[PDB]
Amino acid sequence: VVGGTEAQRNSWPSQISLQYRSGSSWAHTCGGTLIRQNWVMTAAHCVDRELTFRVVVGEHNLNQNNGTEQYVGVQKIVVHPYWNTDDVAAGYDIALLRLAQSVTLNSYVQLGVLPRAGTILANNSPCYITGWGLTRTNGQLAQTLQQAYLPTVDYAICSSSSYWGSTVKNSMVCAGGDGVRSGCQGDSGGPLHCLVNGQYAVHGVTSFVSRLGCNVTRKPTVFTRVSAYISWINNVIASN
Ligand SMILES: *[C@](=O)([C]([N]C(=O)[C]N1C(=O)C([N]S(=O)(=O)[N][C])=[C][C]=C1C1=[C][C]=[C][C]=[C]1)[C]([C])[C])C(F)(F)F
Ligand code: NA
Repeated sequence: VVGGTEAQRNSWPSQISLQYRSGSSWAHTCGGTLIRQNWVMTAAHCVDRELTFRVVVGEHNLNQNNGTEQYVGVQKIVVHPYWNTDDVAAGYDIALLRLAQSVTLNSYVQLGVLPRAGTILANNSPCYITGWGLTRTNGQLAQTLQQAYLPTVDYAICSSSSYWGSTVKNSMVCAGGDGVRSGCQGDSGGPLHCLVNGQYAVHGVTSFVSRLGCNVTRKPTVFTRVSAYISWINNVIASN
């Protein structure tokens, strides 16, 4: 997250750290959202390789041991059937990971609330992006969970010529674009928390930014629109 601030230790309990094993060590690669005690929602482009993964819940400081962490292995990975490995622009950037063991809920680990199917937010809706991604374009990962205020840019403006054009589809949510705050490498798959009816609901799965820079003006961070995938999510979960 570029231009963010460290989140409070129990502010976003549904945020998870998706890590892959390199050699003997583990390394954070993407974010994700706990949606069931044994299911995590993330971006398809995070779990596209045949890597060995683990999910860390109740995590705050990537390096230090906070004492609230639960590490569980990934048992099953279900990427959306229409996801094309190359294509972040084509859409369908969503995946569900079945955990090897159910996690224990407490104040540091909670389930994320999903929007009702089809829900579209009005322009400039208040949302926050969270993650341990790069704090600067070509910089390094954040040690502690970062958060940034990233209000929505409705599709009409986002899909215009001076923003993203046809790259952004109706099944995506745009947020930010002020040139100061944005998602960045390592934030992928994480949540876009939006305040709706007094409740923070997970409206997006962090997908992409401009390869020219993370915090590029008129290039808001783009997320997979969760509300467009409610039926798919429930079908997957009901089936396995
Ligand atoms: C994730 O943290 C980051 N996501 C990506 O880098 C996804 N991404 C892109 O943002 C682009 N941008 S583009 O070239 O401007 N296309 C519109 C291209 C490719 C990818 C991509 C695809 C497949 C695998 C990895 C990256 C954050 C910036 C959200 C991360 F690093 F992917 F995990
Ligand atoms: Na930690």
